[PDB]
Amino acid sequence: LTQPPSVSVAPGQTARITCGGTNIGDISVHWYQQRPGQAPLVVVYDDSDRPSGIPERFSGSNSGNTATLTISRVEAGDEADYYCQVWDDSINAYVFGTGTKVTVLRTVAAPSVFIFPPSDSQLKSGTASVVCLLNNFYPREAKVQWKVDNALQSGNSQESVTEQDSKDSTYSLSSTLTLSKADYEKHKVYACEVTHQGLSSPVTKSFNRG
Amino acid sequence: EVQLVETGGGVVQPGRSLRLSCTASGFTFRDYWMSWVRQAPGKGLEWVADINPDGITRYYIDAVKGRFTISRDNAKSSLYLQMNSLGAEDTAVYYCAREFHSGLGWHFDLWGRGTLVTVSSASTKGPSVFPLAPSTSGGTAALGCLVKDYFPEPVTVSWNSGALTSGVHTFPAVLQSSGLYSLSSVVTVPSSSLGTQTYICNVNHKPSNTKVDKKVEP
Ligand SMILES: C[N+](C)(C)CCCC[C@H](N)C(=O)O
Repeated sequence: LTQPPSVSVAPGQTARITCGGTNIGDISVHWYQQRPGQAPLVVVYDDSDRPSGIPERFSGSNSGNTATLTISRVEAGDEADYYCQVWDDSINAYVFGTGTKVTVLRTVAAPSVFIFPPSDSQLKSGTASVVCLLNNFYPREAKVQWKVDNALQSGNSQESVTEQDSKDSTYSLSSTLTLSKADYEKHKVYACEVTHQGLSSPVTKSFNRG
Repeated sequence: EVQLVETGGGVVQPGRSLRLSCTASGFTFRDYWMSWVRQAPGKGLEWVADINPDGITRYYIDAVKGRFTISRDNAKSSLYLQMNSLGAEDTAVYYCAREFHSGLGWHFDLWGRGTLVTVSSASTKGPSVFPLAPSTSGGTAALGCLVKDYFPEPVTVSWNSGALTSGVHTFPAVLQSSGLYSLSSVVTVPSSSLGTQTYICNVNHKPSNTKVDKKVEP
């Protein structure tokens, strides 16, 4: 069962999520919403019926080779993963679609950038993690470069990004530079340089050791 | 309260066995077909197996045939999944799910919260917790905790025992080349609060029974 990896929609507008299969219109299709860390929850079943408790703006259709989950009047809280599902009686197995992430569209928002030197307690353990935080931005795409005494770093940082916020539709992102304490104390200036659509030019956050 | 509760998840060495249990409450368990459904980290839902009310009929996906055995005890309102010869492809959150026979088909109308099964030779290890100290623009400051070098997933972080939730971002963990996990949790707060308000991150790593409270100050 083939679904688009991603669908984007503005608040109050209508999202349509497809579920493809050869003659899928001949069998019943059911739809689940899954929020991060949570179990899936059926939102449409038997092609177009709604479980009690589900808002009327969730509806479904199924015909030919395509089933469709429609979410009308989209809200920020509709950001989630959505899966279609059938029972395949030719192999006697439940089959899920590959899932669709719904992204809510909003205006561009520049990140608020913060840099964190390593703690003394970590340095005592012999390692230094330097953390750069990009807070509450949109869209998700951003570039973070690390510079140590103006020398560009590569291969020694990792990034993590939040799921889109269920209320304000922004993202946050961390980049963590990891050095040995021995290497860390050899340098003075630690800097995070951030590029994003909401910024006129790259923003740099830095500290001098001590 | 209508509920499914899965237990038995944890770390299992490759090639070894593990039995999952699912306890139902709030409904007539013997009236329902029951399934196990799994989800590998970051990937899609995959149905695994199911069993009818009197346990005469069981179905499995090809990938787990023979290796996995689904069973049930209606007296104990319980579902079980025996998993033998486990591989890395079996690493997943495993959900118990109830099957509903609708007018035109079959779907899942009740799920548990799931239990994580990590197939690895790696040892369980609690995290080290480090402050991300504040030191600020426009009236807002950021602070946080770095939760470093643990295995396996998951870790939970709260702030001020759950009293602080606004402006909290707890990032998805990253797997380091060392094979250990690390994550950070941050929060933005009024910068004027830094002198007076105490901020403590509460880190729980249940697999290692590690509980850490770290005060984060300027
Ligand atoms: C419940 N499960 C999804 C496993 C199968 C569905 C029932 C099969 C069908 N009623 C028949 O008698 O052929």
